[PDB]
Amino acid sequence: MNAPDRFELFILPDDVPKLKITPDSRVPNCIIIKFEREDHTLANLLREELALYPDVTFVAYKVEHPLFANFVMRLQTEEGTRPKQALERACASIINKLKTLDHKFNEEWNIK
Amino acid sequence: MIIPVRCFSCGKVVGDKWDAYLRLLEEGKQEGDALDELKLKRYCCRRMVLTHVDLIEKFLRYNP
Amino acid sequence: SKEPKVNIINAQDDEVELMLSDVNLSLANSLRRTMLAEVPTLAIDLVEIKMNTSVLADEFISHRLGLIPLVSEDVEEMKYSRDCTCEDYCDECSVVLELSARHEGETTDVYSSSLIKVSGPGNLNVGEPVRRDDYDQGILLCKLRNHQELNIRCIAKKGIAKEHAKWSPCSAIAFEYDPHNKLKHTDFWFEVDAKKEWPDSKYATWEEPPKPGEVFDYKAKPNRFYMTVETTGSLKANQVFSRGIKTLQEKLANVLFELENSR
Amino acid sequence: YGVKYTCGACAHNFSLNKSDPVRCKECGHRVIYKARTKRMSKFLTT
Ligand SMILES: [Zn+2]
Ligand SMILES: [Zn+2]
Ligand SMILES: [Zn+2]
Repeated sequence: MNAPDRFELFILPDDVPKLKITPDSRVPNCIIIKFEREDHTLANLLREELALYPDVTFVAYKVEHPLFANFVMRLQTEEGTRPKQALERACASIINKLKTLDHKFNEEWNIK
Repeated sequence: MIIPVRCFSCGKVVGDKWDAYLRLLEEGKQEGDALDELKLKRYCCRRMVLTHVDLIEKFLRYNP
Repeated sequence: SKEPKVNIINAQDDEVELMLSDVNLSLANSLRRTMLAEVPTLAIDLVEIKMNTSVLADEFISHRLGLIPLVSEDVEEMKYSRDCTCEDYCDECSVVLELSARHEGETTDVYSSSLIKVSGPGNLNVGEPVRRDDYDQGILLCKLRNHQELNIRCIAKKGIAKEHAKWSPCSAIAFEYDPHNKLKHTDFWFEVDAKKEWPDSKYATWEEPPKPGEVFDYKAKPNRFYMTVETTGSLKANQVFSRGIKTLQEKLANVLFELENSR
Repeated sequence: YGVKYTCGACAHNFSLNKSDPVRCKECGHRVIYKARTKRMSKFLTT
């Protein structure tokens, strides 16, 4: 009756970006990234793999409001080091970890 | 009112287990065990059939 | 071998118990829900009822069929009819099925086996009423009396558990870690003795007890996780893990693509 | 071929209009349902 159409939790509508990055004035070298159409599934995963990279000085996230499947992530790192890269790497590291996993899950499997 | 495809609680199918159940009753005289063997472990999927009230039977005795 | 490691446990056709070690909890949980909610499947979405003398109403039946598990082997090579440049739907983007059931023998039953697959498969095992039943006719839809008819026509589509529950192939998933509360990420309730009043979990048999003389290890983090992935059929439990890893990747892909588009 | 109303008892497809009585081709029983549509109906599983 008043509930949106289910498929609005992942499909982006007419000109709208998945990612929105804003600079932080509060402190030097900091940003707040607005993620569209997402949740804890992908969020918490990025947050985690950042406290592994001892080059990240800060990494938190939050859900503005539960009705809308979105979330803001605020990250702050050391001097002259762009977070995006550490995000790429650790994200790639996930894929590598997963590439390995996949493989390691295939050989393991085969022995049945 | 007929059996519920997939259990609300967890999701596991439960459509097939109907005829199977009503038989393991009539003859083999089981409950707990029948279920256990039907592969219905945890109470979540479990409660669905054992709590199902097949109304459809009386309805079917109706004309159109 | 090295960094992350897999350790499959007892696995069958409708389950895959297993141990995932050398990984952060964060990522286990992440993967957890991805199977539960974001794995492509295939369920009926549009129903063009032609005749129905059943005691059940139209949309009552429509619901039922939505949950029934269909094949999804080559499910990955299809597009949503909405994205398909064909007005509405077609073989190149949808799968149509028929169903007619007339009551003649003055209680006639309607099992899922009576469904044909009139539309074009694009030549790939998929869109088939997954039967694992011994005889060949899983999930008895309904019964009917004397002169009651029933003519349907189903159309199936892709979709995921997010869009609707009628999709997800998971259906319950076990998850536990550190059965003997050593990391103390919990404070057990009790009246006198915790150990005796609190049931030992069947997973407690794969790890050594605490052992008192040892002080509290603190720098330790949640490593090794005992799971279990139940399946309903449609996709082999293994793919139901791979595709997840992959869908997650596909997401992770655009996460890297969209990224560039912001550079 | 073709049908308008049916009877609660002698399920016989009828068809009528004003003053042409309100009974059936046998059974007096003046019930009568107004039979399905031709254009198939599409439903949602929600
Ligand atoms: Zn259940
Ligand atoms: Zn289409
Ligand atoms: Zn009559």
